[PDB]
Amino acid sequence: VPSEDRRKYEFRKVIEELKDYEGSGTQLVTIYIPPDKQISDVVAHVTQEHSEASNIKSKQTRTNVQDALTSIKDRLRYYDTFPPDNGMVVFSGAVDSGGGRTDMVTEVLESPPQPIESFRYHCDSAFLTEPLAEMLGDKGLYGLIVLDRRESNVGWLKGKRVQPVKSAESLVPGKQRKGGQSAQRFARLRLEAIDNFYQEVAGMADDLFVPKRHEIDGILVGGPSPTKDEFLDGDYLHHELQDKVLGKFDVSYTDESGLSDLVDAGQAALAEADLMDDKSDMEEFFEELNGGKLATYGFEQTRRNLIMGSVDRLLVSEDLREDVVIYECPNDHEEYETIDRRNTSPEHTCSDCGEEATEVDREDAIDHLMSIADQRGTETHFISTDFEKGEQLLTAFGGYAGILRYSTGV
Ligand SMILES: [Zn+2]
Repeated sequence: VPSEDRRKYEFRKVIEELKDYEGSGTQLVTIYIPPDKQISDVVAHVTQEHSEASNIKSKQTRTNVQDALTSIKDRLRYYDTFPPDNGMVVFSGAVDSGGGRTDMVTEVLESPPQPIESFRYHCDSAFLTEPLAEMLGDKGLYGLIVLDRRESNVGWLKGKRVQPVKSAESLVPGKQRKGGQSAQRFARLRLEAIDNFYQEVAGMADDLFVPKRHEIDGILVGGPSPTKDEFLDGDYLHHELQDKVLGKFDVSYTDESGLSDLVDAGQAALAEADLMDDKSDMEEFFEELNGGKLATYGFEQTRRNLIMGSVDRLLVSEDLREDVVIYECPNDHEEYETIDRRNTSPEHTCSDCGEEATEVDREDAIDHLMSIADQRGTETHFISTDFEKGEQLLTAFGGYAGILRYSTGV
């Protein structure tokens, strides 16, 4: 299971490929399989559909549908009892190529950034990738703390889903009678329990957040009134977690559903936290550009530095949509051209000789560069286009850049 940013990029790419496909009728099959849905169960479901497909009126459709389902069965023989992490999505169907000819497409997308929730069987004129294109929305692990005077909830924001894990109660004497010329406050007793309260909440945050150590990207704290302020301002929460707190937010509901409200109210603070590694990468890149050394950009120059193993970090735009087309000249120079994915490979005149170059391969430009980076153990970061320098990586520098450790040549 590769990096999450890398998984997001792979999925968007394949999704675009799958949507380019179309059958002559209703014969493209899509199956979403949650990680807890057993394989023999879905294998059993397709057998049912394969048998039911005998009822299909037109022969051509019947043959195509049954071939697609048969191909699914065959593919699932290479999987164990359960689909991999986060589930699995299967696509299968006889697609329309040219001249009335068909081609069997069978593909499986394993382990989305966000786990598959529900099992779904779909048969259509197009592959069902829309529900998959929505679980590519968020990234990051964030701790959540909501507390009141009565209760407290601690949990996770894993991407876009909220997960309550720990909970607590007041531990102070109860509410009851107001006024009556009486005030049986337990002055010192209450403040001890309140200190003990907030300390156990820190404990909860310690039992939970220290596991995913640096893995968490921030912590949200919610609560109404000075209750949250009192909790945050007074050093109860332990400084080690006070560090990664993104901010305090006004949330007046403190049950398990308050965690979702916290995520809602802190949406702006979250989107900025998401950009932490990106903004630090690009700030470092621009300082090296202005510094005149240790920086590279553009597909050609980035590729060259990658080969030399001189690249500290490969920086590629996550919104990149280019293919690299690989060429061979009769005199043995491997040229390269980048174009948009949906564009036919361009005619290439080969500088160094002027002869017409011959296309011998084509692949995703990032996949191409990233394989080299992996050989040299170079970290590859996918830069969001949301912020200014991240957008400029794409629009000003072509979407390809690299921070060097040793600058040389050129
Ligand atoms: Zn040439």
